[PDB]
Amino acid sequence: GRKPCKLMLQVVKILVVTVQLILFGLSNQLAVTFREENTIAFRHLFLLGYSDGADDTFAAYTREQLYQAIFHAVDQYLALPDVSLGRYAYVRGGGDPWTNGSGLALCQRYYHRGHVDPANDTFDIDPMVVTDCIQVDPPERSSYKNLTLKFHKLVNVTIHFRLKTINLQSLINNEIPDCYTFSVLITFDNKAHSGRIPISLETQAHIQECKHPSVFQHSFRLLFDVVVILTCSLSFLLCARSLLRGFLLQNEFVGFMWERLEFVNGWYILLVTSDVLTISGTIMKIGIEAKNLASYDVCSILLGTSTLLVWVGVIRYLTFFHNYNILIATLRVALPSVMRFCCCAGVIYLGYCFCGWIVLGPYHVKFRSLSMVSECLFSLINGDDMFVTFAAMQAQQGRSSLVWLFSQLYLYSFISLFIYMVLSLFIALITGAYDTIKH
Amino acid sequence: GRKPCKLMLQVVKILVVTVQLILFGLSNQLAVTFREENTIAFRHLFLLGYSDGADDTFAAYTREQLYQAIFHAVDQYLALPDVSLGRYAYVRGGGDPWTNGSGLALCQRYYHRGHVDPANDTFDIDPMVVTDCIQVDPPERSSYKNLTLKFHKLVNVTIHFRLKTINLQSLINNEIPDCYTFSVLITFDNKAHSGRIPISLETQAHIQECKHPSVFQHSFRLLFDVVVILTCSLSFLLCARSLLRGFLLQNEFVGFMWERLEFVNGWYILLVTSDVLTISGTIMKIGIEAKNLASYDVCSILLGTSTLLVWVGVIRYLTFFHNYNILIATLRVALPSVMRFCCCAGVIYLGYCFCGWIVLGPYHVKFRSLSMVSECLFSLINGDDMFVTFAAMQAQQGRSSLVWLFSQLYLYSFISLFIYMVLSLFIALITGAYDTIKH
Amino acid sequence: GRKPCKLMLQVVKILVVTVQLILFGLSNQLAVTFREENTIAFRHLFLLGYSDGADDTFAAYTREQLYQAIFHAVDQYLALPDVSLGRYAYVRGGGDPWTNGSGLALCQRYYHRGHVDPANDTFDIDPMVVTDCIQVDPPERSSYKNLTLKFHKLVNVTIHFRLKTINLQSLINNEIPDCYTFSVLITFDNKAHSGRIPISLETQAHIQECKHPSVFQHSFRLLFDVVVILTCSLSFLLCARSLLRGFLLQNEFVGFMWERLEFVNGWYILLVTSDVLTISGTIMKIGIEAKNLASYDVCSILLGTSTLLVWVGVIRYLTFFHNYNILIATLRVALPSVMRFCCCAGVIYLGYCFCGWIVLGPYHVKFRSLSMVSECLFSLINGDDMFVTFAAMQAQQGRSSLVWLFSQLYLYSFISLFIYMVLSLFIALITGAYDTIKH
Amino acid sequence: GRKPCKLMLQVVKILVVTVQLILFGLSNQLAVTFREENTIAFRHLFLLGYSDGADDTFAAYTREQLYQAIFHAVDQYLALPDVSLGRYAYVRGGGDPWTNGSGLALCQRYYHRGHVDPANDTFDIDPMVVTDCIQVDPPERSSYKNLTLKFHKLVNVTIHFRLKTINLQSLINNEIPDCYTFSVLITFDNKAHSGRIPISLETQAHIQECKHPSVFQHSFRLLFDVVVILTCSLSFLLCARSLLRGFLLQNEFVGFMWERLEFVNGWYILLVTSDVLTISGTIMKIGIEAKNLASYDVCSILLGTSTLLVWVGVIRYLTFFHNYNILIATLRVALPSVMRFCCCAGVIYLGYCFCGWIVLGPYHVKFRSLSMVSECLFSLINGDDMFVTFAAMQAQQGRSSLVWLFSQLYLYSFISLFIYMVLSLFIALITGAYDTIKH
Repeated sequence: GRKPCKLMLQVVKILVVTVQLILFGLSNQLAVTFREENTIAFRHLFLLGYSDGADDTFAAYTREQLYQAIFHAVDQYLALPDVSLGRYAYVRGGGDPWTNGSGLALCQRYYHRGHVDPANDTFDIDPMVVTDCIQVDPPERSSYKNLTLKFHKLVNVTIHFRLKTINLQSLINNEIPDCYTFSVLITFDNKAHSGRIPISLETQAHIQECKHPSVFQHSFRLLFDVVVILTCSLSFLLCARSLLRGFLLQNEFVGFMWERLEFVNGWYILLVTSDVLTISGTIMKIGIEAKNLASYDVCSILLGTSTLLVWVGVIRYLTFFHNYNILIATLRVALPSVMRFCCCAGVIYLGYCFCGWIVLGPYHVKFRSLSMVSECLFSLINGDDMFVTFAAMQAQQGRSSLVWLFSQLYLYSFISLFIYMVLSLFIALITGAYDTIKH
Repeated sequence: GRKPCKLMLQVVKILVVTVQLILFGLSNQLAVTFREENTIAFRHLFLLGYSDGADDTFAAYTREQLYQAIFHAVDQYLALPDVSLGRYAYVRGGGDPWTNGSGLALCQRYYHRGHVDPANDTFDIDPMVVTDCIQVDPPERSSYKNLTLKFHKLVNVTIHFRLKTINLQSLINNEIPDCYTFSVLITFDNKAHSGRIPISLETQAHIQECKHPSVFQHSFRLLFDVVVILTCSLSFLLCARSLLRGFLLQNEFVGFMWERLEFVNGWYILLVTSDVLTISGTIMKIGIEAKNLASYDVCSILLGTSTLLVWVGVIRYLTFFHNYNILIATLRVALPSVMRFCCCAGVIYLGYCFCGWIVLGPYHVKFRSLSMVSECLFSLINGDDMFVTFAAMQAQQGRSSLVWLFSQLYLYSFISLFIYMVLSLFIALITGAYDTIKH
Repeated sequence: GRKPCKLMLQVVKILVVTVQLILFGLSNQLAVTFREENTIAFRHLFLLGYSDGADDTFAAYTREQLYQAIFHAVDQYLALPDVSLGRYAYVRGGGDPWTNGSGLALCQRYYHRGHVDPANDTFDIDPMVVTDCIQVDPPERSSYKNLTLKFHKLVNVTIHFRLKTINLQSLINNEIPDCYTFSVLITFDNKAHSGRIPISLETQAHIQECKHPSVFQHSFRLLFDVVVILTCSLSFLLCARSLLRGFLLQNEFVGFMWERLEFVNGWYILLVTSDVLTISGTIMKIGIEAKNLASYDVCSILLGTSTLLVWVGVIRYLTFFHNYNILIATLRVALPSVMRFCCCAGVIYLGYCFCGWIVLGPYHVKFRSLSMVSECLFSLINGDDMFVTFAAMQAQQGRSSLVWLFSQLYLYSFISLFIYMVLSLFIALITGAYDTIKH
Repeated sequence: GRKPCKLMLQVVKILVVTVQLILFGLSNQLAVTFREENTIAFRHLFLLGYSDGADDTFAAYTREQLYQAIFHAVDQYLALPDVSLGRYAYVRGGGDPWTNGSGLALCQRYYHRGHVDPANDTFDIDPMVVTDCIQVDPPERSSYKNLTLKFHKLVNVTIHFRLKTINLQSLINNEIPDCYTFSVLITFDNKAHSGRIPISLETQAHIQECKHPSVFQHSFRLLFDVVVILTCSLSFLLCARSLLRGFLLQNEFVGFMWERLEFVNGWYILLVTSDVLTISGTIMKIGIEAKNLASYDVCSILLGTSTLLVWVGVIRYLTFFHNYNILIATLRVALPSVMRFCCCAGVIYLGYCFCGWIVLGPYHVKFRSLSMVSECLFSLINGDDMFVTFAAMQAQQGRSSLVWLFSQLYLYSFISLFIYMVLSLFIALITGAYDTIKH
């Protein structure tokens, strides 16, 4: 008979998961833009002599510079309601860093016993972090200027305070304004004891609801999420039933025999995985929007992976035809040899990664970590960022000519061996499968 | 018999459309250079503390900074005839922003009822933009300093004024100088209420003729445009006649039968489209040069598309030969399979675009919008801007290691799957067509 | 018999031309480094508020700024022997810009009759450049401060002076120090009348010999040049004799018949061209080193082209073998089809270049000129600088969404059509020739 | 019989060499980070008006600037214990630059007899460097301000001093803190006599042990190194025995005959080389960690090359199979033709390198040296950094249009000839070997 009803379900599933992902992405982009702009404004307000683009190189180098930076941060905290453009409120902290009735916590962190005398080549140190904090309470509209840093024993200096604001961007998109609480941490890190103390500002936003959100004249999203859950549960149920029928037929055919073992439809397995991921992501999204969960990364990862998986199934629909079927069977045929060559080239690639790390870590910016070395080599294989690597090595040709020559040999050998042979063999293998399927 | 007369016409057509496009492009480049330099000078004159390259990051962060920026803009407007190098004239506005007899309009835009009290987690807002403007009239050779911004309710602040200048570059190329009117808008945008207010300056130029343009000792372009119109109308007429003959023969052959359906020459269809586009663009160009139409984008698009289409027809001329014919028939044969594989790879590409957007929007500069994600993935497929993507993800490895691992898996899977398989299959398909045509 | 004597000659020829090119390149690099450092020092000395990297954006925007820049340049010229680190001497000019007994010439250039009144939309201009110059003579160890610029009629302002120095770098490489004369031009260009006046400094060095160059204890190069000339003249003579024998045999074989027409050895033609280029370049080099000719570009081009041509002949030596011969005959076979496809793809490429120029000139930095458009498209075809193009177009998505959509369609169509089809067909054609030669 | 014991040994060898390389790399990265941060802090402390990123363009241009830079460096040296954040100790030098009891050495270096009079075009110079030094001793908590530079005869000015510090980062990783001695050299180089004097700061660190390193409560690395040495000596012994057996069988089979000559296993040769490299690197590492050898480059190169070689042997393990064996035999077959084509393309590549150097050295940043030209051409071949080259040439189109046209022809010819033909032939050759192995 005729029954395309099951095929109909999965297209509506693709449609609804795509719309849900688009809506969630738009909302999340708005919230992330708000957070990022608030953080940039915080850096410009609280970091003395800060300019855009100077984030990793922003550091202090003199005792006077460090004192001025700390004092400027505290004074700008005290003058925020007068100078700021953002309508921020104090919190009168009651947590761990802040005592009962203080907004800002200025804390040193230094060794308990530290005596460094480089001139006698002697020292005695007891590694144990002693923390002394000064508490500052904001006026509603004193001794932090007497701070002594103990530079020889210093490990880091941190400033902790929180700010409450109302997100007014949500007036657009017809959302109810959200109550944000930004936890701001300014770190003066001296863990390297190298004379250079980096200064960074990091924020953590805690979104909550507002007690009295009355907005003049102001469930579709929740009902759409419920609809997505329903459609994905129906898809899960039908795929599970189909797998049960498949296993029943597998036992019935095995009872006659008296990759051949498997007789399961992988498309249904992929559909089941996508349905489970979508249901989990939708529940997580309902929670996040209800403001009882923040957890933004996991939900986004689940929803994106599910959307990708459901968009893979259009290949399953295309296999029902013939020319598309042969075009996909060519890749299916070519895959095993591609993996077998991947192993043989991956052992060489790993050896080159280790050698490049161990040799060019001290002298090359792109070779500092193993993951960075892997990314650099992968981009080199595909023809990207080659002259920058060569010029970075060339900028140190006068010093360690041995290292420069080794870098030349290393880079030339790697690029030649991989680009001119490995990729050519990949192309050769896949053309072979194309010919096999046309024969 | 011998009659290459029709073939002769299209080569002269290609020649004339190419010359016309070159002339129009030269003139438009001159005008665009003038506009751009005027806008850059305006930014340097009116934006306080502005430097080249700081266009997207240029913003205010304190109330004093905003006040100084606004006051500096107004004062530089008032001192323009004394300080400027560009011989600008005032307009004494009479439009919508400006009252009868005012040159500069300084306007706030804020909510009618706005009360934000983040410290009680309460607020009441009536979303409706109230606009109060201060009018400034230029001396011919007062209370704008009393402006209060209402920062909590503020949405944006804008400055509107117009400037009249004479384009003296047209003395070169033997053109009569043009009368330019630049409408200048300086926007202080606080729509995000994030404490950071971007400052931008945009200009809109209205070109008109000058009442008494007497230039010492001072129709070729118009006559050349007329000639182009004539040649393209002749080409249109001959192509239409040829299509009529083709349809007549199609009916005559159909009356004997008693992709087979189509018997039309696609080259003639392309020629007809190019002729129509050229005639429309030439009329639009005559208007633009007569100064009764500005509309620069549409005319340029029409002329460029027509020029590209007429340059395609040289392929038609090359098909008349044999080796060129087989080289073009190879591509003709390879096209259908290329489109069929394009669909199968495009579904995966769309799924990866959606997943990349939804996951890496919050953390990656190149993944903010769907079009940007598509461009990033397309450049990744072709081997461009790979290490920058990897390093942008690496700059956030310490925070959200789950997101970093997902980004690694996502990027590696995408690049491997597309570069190593999809492009290889494209090459394999086109080599197959080459072999088929040589057999 | 055995006679490899002629083959021996060309290897010594390759050796000597390579050594000569290396020596000339080293000397020219030294001289160019000296000139460039002198020019950079001149910019830092004479351009007010100049910083490294601000060369194209360095401009004046106010009348006070222009006055200060001009006055600072003149004062720094007057204080050069006191402030400079470079031991420069004055010239007391006697040329065209400078009157008899003046070192610095400050010259305006403005229209003879210029009246611009933008506010009445009227003007009368007589295009004719009137030049008034102020002459400044340097003290040996007055009214330039009264300069009035006539800003409305101004076209450009230029400062001309010359400086004499002694090149002491040539003490290294055991050369006799050279007497340099730098002609310095500082241009304040107002040809666009846009309110922005670019400021640039250009130098032209005239190298001469020093009258009394006595250096303590201080012909190989000249003799080596003579040797190169001798070897290239012998090679020319033998190649000409071989061509004469070839033509004699061509007539003798034609007298029996009673690409077949040509029976000449192309390697000998290439050798003759290389010999002529080397002799011309060597004479030019002897002149340049004798200091009677500067003309550095022509000699370098001749020598480099000759060196490349002589390094091509190693292919001729490799053809004498068999496997190298088949590897070169594969390319020889593949060339004609490669050119025939080049024409078919070049017509499309030209059409796309014209369309891209005409549409994206006003809005894209990389599309301003036709040559720039061609370079951009060529780099796009090979997989370079794609995301930068896409992001440059994206930075203007809010304005002219029609232009943004057209740019998206244009870029995607071009990249797909060329990268996925044209390059694939190139690879397909060359694999075909490989197969033909192996069969 | 069954004896996989020898095969077992090499996997444990790969494991131990990989772990040893990882540990050594981590330690070396920590030490290099400490050195780099100390050097950056030194530049910020001692270079007047120094900013991050201005390393190659940092230079002096006036006599007052040079005096201020030198005096600021000396004064910052004198005020270091008061202003610095790094707990540095003086050394009271007793070496060659420093007299007995001086910490800082300020030394000019100028010609013995130097008279440059550019205005008479005469000069007399005796090239011989005279050095006069001023010794400064640090107070323990005078006439350097009277320094005269002799600018006309000046060659360079250098400042020498040393600083002792204690590395406290080693408290992490449970290492005993190290005693560092940084030798700091500040060079004011006037070797070009061009009016621009570059200023650079270089450091050389001498690591030693600390006399009394008492750290509260504080051999695995040494024992692991010993274990690696033992395993690599066993591997060397077995490989040598196997080679002895191979040679014995070679003589026994040669005594019957009465690439055929060689009958040796190349894998064993590679293993022997890797074992020797690992033993040498491990002894060198033991020395370096014992602090009696610094020599960091040689040990890292040896260890990295050995690790790469041992990771190649997994290919040997994969050859024991069949599909991996054919995938590796395809590359083995394709290699000879790849080398033969490499020679033919390398002669052209060398000719293009020479021509590009000789012509575009004066005008292109990427063409200054032969190695830089080679890297630029290699990156161009692989599709990287093409538009930057084209734009660098375009930035000088107005001057030397002949050079611009030559650069256009050169770049287009090179890119077309190599990318469109050489790489296509490489792909064609390797596909041929794939077909041969499948047949």
